[PDB]
Amino acid sequence: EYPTVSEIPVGEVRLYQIADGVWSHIATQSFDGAVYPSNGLIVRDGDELLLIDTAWGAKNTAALLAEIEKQIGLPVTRAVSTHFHDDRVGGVDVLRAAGVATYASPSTRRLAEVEGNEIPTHSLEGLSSSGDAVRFGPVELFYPGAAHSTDNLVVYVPSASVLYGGCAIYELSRTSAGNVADADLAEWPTSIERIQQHYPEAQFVIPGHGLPGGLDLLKHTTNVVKAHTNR
Ligand SMILES: O=C(Cc1ccsc1)N[C@@H](c1ccccc1O)P(=O)(O)O
Ligand SMILES: [Zn+2]
Ligand SMILES: [Zn+2]
Ligand SMILES: [Zn+2]
Repeated sequence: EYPTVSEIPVGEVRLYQIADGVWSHIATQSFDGAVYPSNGLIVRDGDELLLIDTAWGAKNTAALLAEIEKQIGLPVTRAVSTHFHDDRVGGVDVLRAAGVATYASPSTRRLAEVEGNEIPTHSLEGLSSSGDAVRFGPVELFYPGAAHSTDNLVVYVPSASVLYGGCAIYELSRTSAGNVADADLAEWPTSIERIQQHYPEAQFVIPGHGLPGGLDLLKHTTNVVKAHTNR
């Protein structure tokens, strides 16, 4: 049901309806001779859409916008990037050129600039301290603390009980740590516990890569991170 790498030729984007007015977007990138899927989120707000994360690159993000227009037909008016790496901000320039207002926390914007990555236009206030939450249209944005990266945000859709964890939450099939070059391994389990504490009612949990599940993805991610810590 949920699409995988083999259903998505590189350059294409699939959409998957999770609930009324909530979709994930799924795209792929080739890297070091392997192919990786990547998820973002789309949330309806009246007659407009809020986009969470690019589709990992200019080409994929252009295709994302075309697929949204084909299948949903509502304008993407705002986008939020959940951390500074290329799989979340690569494509921001395409969004900006298409008239989408792009957003990230000020920490994300600064780290993106340092990395030479694309930089969302607007700065999201009120997310600088672990445990901070703000409403942004139809979602709540939450800063759980440092995890996969120091700036990583998660997104909750209260109407649908959908929790999008981005790259701070691993799919179940991933049992080894990913790229953790910018991670806070020491704080990551604590940050995951803040997510559990704030969204214990979540029914659908979307990882940054791979298959959705339930809140079981949180403790799974903690297990993987702790195993890596003790490597
Ligand atoms: O977006 C990036 C820029 C990046 C950083 C170091 S190499 C490439 N990497 C993502 C990624 C996904 C699939 C496999 C490897 C990856 O590192 P990420 O670690 O954010 O989830
Ligand atoms: Zn990352
Ligand atoms: Zn603006
Ligand atoms: Zn990622």
